[PDB]
Amino acid sequence: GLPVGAIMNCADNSGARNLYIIAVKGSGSRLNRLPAASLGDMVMATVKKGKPELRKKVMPAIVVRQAKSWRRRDGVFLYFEDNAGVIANPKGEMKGSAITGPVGKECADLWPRVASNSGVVV
Amino acid sequence: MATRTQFENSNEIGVFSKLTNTYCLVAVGGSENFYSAFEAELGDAIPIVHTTIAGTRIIGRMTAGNRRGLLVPTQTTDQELQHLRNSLPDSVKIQRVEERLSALGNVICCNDYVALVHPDIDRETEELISDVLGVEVFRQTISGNILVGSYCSLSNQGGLVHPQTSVQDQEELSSLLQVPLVAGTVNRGSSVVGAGMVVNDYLAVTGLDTTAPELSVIESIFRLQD
Amino acid sequence: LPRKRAASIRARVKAFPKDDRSKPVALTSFLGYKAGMTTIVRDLDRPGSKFHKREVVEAVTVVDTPPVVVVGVVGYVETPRGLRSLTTVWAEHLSDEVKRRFYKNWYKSKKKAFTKYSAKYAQDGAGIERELARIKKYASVVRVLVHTQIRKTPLAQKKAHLAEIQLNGGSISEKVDWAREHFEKTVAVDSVFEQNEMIDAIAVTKGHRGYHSRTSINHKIYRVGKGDDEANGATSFDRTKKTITPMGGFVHYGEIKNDFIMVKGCIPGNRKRIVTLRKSLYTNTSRKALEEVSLKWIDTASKFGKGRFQTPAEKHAFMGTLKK
Amino acid sequence: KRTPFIPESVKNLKKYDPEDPNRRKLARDIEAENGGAGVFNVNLKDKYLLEDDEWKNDIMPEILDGKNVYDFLDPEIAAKLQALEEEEEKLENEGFYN
Amino acid sequence: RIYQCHFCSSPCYPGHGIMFVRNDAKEFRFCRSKCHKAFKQRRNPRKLKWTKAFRKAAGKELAVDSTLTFAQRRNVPVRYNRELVATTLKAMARIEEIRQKRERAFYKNRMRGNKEKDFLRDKKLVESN
RNA sequence: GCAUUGCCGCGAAGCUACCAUCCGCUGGAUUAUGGCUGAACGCCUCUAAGUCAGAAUCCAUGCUAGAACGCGGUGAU
Ligand SMILES: [Zn+2]
Repeated sequence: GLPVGAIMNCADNSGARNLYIIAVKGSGSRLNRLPAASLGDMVMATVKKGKPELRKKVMPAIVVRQAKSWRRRDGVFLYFEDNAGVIANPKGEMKGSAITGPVGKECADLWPRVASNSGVVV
Repeated sequence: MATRTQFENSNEIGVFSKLTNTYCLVAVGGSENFYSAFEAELGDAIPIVHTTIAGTRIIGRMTAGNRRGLLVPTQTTDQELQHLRNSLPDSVKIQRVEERLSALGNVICCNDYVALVHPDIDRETEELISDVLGVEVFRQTISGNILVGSYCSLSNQGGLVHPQTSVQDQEELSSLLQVPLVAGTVNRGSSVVGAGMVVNDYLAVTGLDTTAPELSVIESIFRLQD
Repeated sequence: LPRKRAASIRARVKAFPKDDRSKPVALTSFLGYKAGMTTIVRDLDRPGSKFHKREVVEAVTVVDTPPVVVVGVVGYVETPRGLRSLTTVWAEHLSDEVKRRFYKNWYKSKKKAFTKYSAKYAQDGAGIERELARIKKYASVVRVLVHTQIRKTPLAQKKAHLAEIQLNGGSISEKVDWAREHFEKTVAVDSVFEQNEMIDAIAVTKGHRGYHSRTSINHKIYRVGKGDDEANGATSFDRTKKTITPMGGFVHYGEIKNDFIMVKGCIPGNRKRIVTLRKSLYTNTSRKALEEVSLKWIDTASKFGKGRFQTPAEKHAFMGTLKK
Repeated sequence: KRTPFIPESVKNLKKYDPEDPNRRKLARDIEAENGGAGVFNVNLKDKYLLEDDEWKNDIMPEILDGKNVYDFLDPEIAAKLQALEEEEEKLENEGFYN
Repeated sequence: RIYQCHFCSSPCYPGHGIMFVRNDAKEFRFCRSKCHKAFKQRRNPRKLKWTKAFRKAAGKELAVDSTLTFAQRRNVPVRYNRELVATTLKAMARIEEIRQKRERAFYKNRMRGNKEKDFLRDKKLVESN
């Protein structure tokens, strides 16, 4: 639900306020299309506001809230209240200890450490 | 007795498994290698149950329970819930929890007597823990970390905490526990000790990357050798 | 390929599956009429997939299945120039659907189609039985002549469709004797097709580009539904007593009071269209072929609008009484 | 007072031997018989305990008449239904229905 | 599993309706986009006459019945009893019959009083002249 | 008299879309080329025996079309 150049929230307790995605890792290559992030996607994202130590530096981040209605495998169309991501290493191990807000079920199934720091699943 | 185990090329253990004294919950995903590993460990003594929780391989973070009870969140489907009820005997209690958050293995850590919880949990689940599990409930953070299960592993043997836990905090919390505590690493530097390994009163199961000093820590504080 | 239009709207079957003469004498394809599409809840049994033992929702296509009846046979002998029918054999009593099919002006014809052929059973059958023994003797491969019960269908065309089916059972003599007993009698797909069968679909697609013969293969049959069942829309999970007919019925089609085949996926062609359901040209073993599916719930709501009920008894139960 | 709880069936279980001609079968042991890793299929209905093993093969229904079966199934439905039927006998012989 | 519509109270099914999840993890299922867009505009179903918030708030149908004591989500699961299953099936069919009978007979109370007030009001159109 | 579908609420039908879904990773023989073991020549070598991969080459299979001056079977006249 988020293309390149999308401001999303920061649901961990690291100190960033918003995460500005500048690249999507693992996206296709088609002319004039945009690499689109979604739930359970690790993308390069830059911090716009917050601590300046987290600003001016891109970090990998996994998206936990999407707010665009997707088709889950069981029959339901559903979407979160907002767009939100949590910054982490490329190894998927979290930076934040507790992730606030609801985390997607596919995203927590994808990453064991995000689910280890997930408080609220869906 | 401490056994290194791997699930689908991942060192995390408490994410996909739920271990009590009287049963074990395992995922259905991938292969039966991880299930046969527990069969080599647990065998015919305690029932080991394949399950999903709202269609997940992740079940140890989703579930929080003791030998006497098991708490499941709201999203647990009644096909899964009836399979758990037909699976587990009458001595284990099962009940869905109508609450905001779903992940229980992050939020409730316990043993057969004492449970530490999320200090901002609702009061109804704080009721239901001491009702079903029959345990003592305490609102507490382990070193200011509000997720108490992934950062603190419990049994009736002892307890293990993440290394950022202060020794003042360890004594402050072990007075509530009446079982000892050690700041411990697991899976080569991963501070997440509750999802990195599971423990009950005779067994501690961790990942392959849990080093021999970490295994000595677990083998000391949970007394894996008799 | 150059995109020229289809020859006939009933698409041709250019190849049939392989003859096994160790199996009993049985058909290899069928002709039905697609009603429409709906959504099916079932559980996936796929180890190696993360969606194992998980509820999946799946789009299906349902083809109305009237029982098909055999009225003739055709034996082809091998020539060095190719396959050639030495003769065709008809039965005696043929419907006005089929006699209509030969005619262009049935409404004003004197309907003189197979009159003197009926004199060929006025005799003992000597010419006809000579021809049957000839097709026993010659004609290495056997095709049967079949047509549908189109009057049992909401199609406005009273003219049924005739087709050949290669008969891949054993014993050409037993084949033509099998067809001899099966003259003017019926065959349902329950003796031909079954649950979990990977089938191919041969159909002319939707013209507007379009109106082309297409063969879409590897589609698992999900339900061989019987016409007498009032629990067509039911499952062991879905204990409602309801049919496969949607709420308000199939859109622009009508209903299915007949048998039906609910098959996975999509299919070329539109509704109201004649479609050939052929069994697979080989034994697929892909584990997408071997899957014994188990349904859970059947959508039977309205596609004439945003539906909100499954049975009208459910509709009255929720809405209560009305002013009317 | 608190104790570590290890059941006697845990201690009474023999230790699993990884190189043994006569040993307990694991999941890989039954798995390798019919196919291998991915193609093996897990059976859940056989394992769980019930009062009848034939009830292992039996099927929990989900939806009856547009209502969930799970919301209605209950310990002792019969006494509630009999008291309900007595209430309906009362609303009958009052003459409330006409 | 059947859920209700948040805006209609209508039974929600797989493939039917849109779910919205707020930051406090509360799921709200809507049977259609009329319900969903009605929720988007922050509207009250007590204002819209057709949805069951108004109809159960209004008194068109009865809203509490002794038949309703049977339908409830139970968080403690029960072990499988095959012999209770057909009894629950008979219970669901019978109780739905009784519920429709009580609802129709409850509507039967409504139409008799208009006879009385039409009598009392057509006396006013006669007795003044 | 008008607003290039005057606007808006809520919606059809059709067209269309990895934006939604389904189905299709067809098999052999081959050229150039890259090799194996291996002598002929006690070193050495893709070749002499044999053999592995590999072109849009050739064949099979399937699909699409059907000689509009290709054909057959069958009906009534
Ligand atoms: Zn609604």
